[PDB]
Amino acid sequence: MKTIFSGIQPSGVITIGNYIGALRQFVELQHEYNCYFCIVDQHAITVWQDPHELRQNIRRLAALYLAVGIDPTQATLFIQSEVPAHAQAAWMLQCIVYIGELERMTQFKEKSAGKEAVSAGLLTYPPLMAADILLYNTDIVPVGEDQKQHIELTRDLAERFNKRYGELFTIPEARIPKVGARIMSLVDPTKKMSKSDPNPKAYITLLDDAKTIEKKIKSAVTDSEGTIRYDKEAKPGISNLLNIYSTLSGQSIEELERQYEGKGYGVFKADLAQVVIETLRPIQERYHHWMESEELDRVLDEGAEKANRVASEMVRKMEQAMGLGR
Amino acid sequence: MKTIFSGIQPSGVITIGNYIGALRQFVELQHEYNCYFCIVDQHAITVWQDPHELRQNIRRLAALYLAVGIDPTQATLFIQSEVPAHAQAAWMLQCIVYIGELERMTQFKEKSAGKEAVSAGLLTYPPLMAADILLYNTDIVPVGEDQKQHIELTRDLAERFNKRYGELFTIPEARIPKVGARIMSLVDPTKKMSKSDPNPKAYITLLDDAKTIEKKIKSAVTDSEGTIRYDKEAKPGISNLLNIYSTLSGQSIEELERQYEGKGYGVFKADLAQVVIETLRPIQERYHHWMESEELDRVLDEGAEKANRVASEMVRKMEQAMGLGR
Ligand SMILES: Nc1ncnc2c1ncn2[C@@H]1O[C@H](COP(=O)(O)OP(=O)(O)OP(=O)(O)O)[C@@H](O)[C@H]1O
Ligand SMILES: Nc1ncnc2c1ncn2[C@@H]1O[C@H](COP(=O)(O)OP(=O)(O)OP(=O)(O)O)[C@@H](O)[C@H]1O
Repeated sequence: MKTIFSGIQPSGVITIGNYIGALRQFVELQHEYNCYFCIVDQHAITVWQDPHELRQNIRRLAALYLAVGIDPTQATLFIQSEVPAHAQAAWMLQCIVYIGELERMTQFKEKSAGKEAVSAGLLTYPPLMAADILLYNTDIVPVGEDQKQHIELTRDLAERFNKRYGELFTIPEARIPKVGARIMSLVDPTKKMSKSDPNPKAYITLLDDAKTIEKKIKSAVTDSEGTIRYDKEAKPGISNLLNIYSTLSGQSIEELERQYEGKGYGVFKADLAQVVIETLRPIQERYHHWMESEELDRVLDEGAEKANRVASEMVRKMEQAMGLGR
Repeated sequence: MKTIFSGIQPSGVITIGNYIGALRQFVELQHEYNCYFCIVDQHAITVWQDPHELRQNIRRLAALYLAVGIDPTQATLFIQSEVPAHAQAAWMLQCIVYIGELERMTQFKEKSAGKEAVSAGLLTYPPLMAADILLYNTDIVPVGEDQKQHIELTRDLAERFNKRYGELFTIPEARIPKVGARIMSLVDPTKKMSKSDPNPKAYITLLDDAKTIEKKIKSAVTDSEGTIRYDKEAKPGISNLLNIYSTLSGQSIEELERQYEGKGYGVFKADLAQVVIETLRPIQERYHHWMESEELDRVLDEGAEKANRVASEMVRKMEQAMGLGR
C-alpha cells in the first residue's frame, strides 16, 4: 500500500482539535495505508527541554496514540532517537542542501532581529525532517498549511540526490485533513485551537477531566442572537460548537439545528459538554492502562525494530551512492 | 595512558613532508598513549566527491597508515561512518552550539563574498568534529597551527554540556607537532610541502615511483653558490634538501656538509634521490600487500568494532542527560 509518515512532537497534551482534525482519521486509515508515527524526540531537542519532562512526554504521547486507537500490529509507532539511521541520513542530507535554502526557510525568523543566540539545530532541523520522511519511502505526509513549505524542501533535496546519485528516494506529497472540520478556539472563534494558546480555556485536552470539560464549554464564547444556527461570520462561536458537537456525535449540522429549534445556548452547552465527556472517557481509561502497563515499552521496542529495519537499508543504499565507508 | 584522537581526511596521497612531520612519529607515540586514527569520511563529503574516488581513497589511506607502521593491535584504526555514534552525537552537539559560534569560525569565509551555493556541511561540520573527539574521552588532539581554532570551540562545547548536564566530557587539549624542522616545497623553498599544491613537482608522494622521485629531486631548487651548506635564508633550497636528506638517513646536517665538502649539487641530488627511493621502497611494498589482502578489511572491522564499544557508551550517557528516548 502507499506509505504515510507522521512526525509527532513530544508534548504530552493533544487538543480535541488535533483529534478531530487528524488523529481520528488515522484510526481508520491505519488499515489501508502503511503508517509510521514517529515521536521525533530528536527534533524536540533543538529548544530547551527539561530532561525528565521530555522523557515523560514521550511516554505520555505514545500511550495516548495507542489509546486513541493506533494499532501497533497494523502500524509502526517508534521514538525517533531509537533508529540511528535518522541522524545519519540527516548529515548526508545536510551536505547537499545549500545554506541559502535553510536561511530562506520561512520560519528562521526565530533569528530574533539579531539574537544570534539560537541553537544551530534550529537552522539545521530541516535536513533531519527530510531524513525522517525519505528514509521510509513515504508517499504522503499529512501536514497543515503551516508546514507545506518544509515538505517543499524535502521534495527538492530528494530530487537533488536522485539526480546526482540515482533513483533512490520517493518524492513525497503533502496531503491535508478532510476539509470543513477546522476547530476554532473556544474563547476566540476566529483563532485556531492550539496547545500553544496562552489561555487554557481556549482548548480542551484529551485528558481534561469531566469538571474541566464542563467548565470550559460553559465558558465557550457565543453571540447574543440566542439562536442555534450555523453562520461562519456573524455567529462564529455557535458555529464552532456545532462543528465540534457534530463531528463527535455523528449528527449533521442541520440535524443539530432543527433538534435545538426552539432552545437556547444554556441547554445546548450542557448537552455538548456531555457528548464531549462521553467521547473522551474510554480514551482517558485506555490511556491510563497504557501508561502503567509494561506493554507500552514492548510496543515501542517492536516499533523501533520495525522502523530500523527499513531505515538501515535506506541508509546503506545512501552510503553506497555517496561513496562512504566500505 | 592518555588518549589521542587523530582524524585522517581520505585523500589517497600523503607527502614525504606529512610522513616526516607527523606520521613517522606516530608509530612511536602509539606505544605511550592510546591512539585512535579515524579516517573521517563523513567530513570529506562536505565538498564534492566522486563516489568511486572516495571509496578508493579510504582504503588507500588505511593501507598506507598500516604500511608506514601503525599497529592495528596497539592503536585503533577505523572509518568514521562505521561508528554511528559520531553522527548521533553530532546532532546533539549542534543542539547546544549557537549559530554565531559557527559563523564566527575563522574558515567559513568560504562563503565567497555572497556565494550561498555552499553545502550546509561547510557551516556545520564543527559539531561533528567535536563529537569525533569528545566521544572518546580524548586528552590530546594533535593538530596544526591552523586547526587550533577548532579545538577551542569543541573545548567550549565540552564544558557547556558538562555544566548544563553534568561532568561527562573530558576537555581536550590541542598539542602541536614534533618536527622542529618543517618541509618546504621543491619548487619554492619558502612555501610549505603539501598535497594541495598545484605543481606536482613541489612534493613527493609516499607512492611515487623511483623514476618520478628521481625526476622531482632533479628539479628541486638550489642556488648558484654551488656549495652544500645550511642557510635557512640565503640558501633555502639547499637547506630544504639537506633537511629531507638528514631526517631520512639519520645523518646530522653538520655531517652531510662535511661529507659533500667539495662536491656540487649534481651528485648530491643523485645521492638524495636514492636515500628517498630506498626509504619508501619497503613502504610501497607493504602498502601493496595490504591493498590486495583481505586482512585489511578485517582490521578495519575490528577497528570500528573497538571504537564503537567506546562511542556507544558515550552516546548512551549523552542521550541519558539530554532526556532523549527511554
Ligand atoms: N484546531 C485544529 N483544527 C483542525 N485541525 C487541527 C487543529 N489543531 C491541530 N490540527 C491538525 O492536527 C494535526 C496537528 O497537530 P499539532 O498537534 O502538530 O498541531 P498544531 O495545531 O500544529 O499544534 P498544537 O495543537 O500544539 O497547537 C495537523 O496535521 C493539523 O492539521
Ligand atoms: N610540509 C610539511 N611539514 C611538516 N609537517 C607537515 C607537512 N605537510 C603535512 N604535515 C603534517 O601533516 C599534518 C597535516 O596535514 P595535511 O595532511 O593536512 O597536510 P598537506 O599534506 O599539507 O595537506 P593539505 O594542505 O592539502 O591539507 C599536519 O598537522 C603536519 O603535522
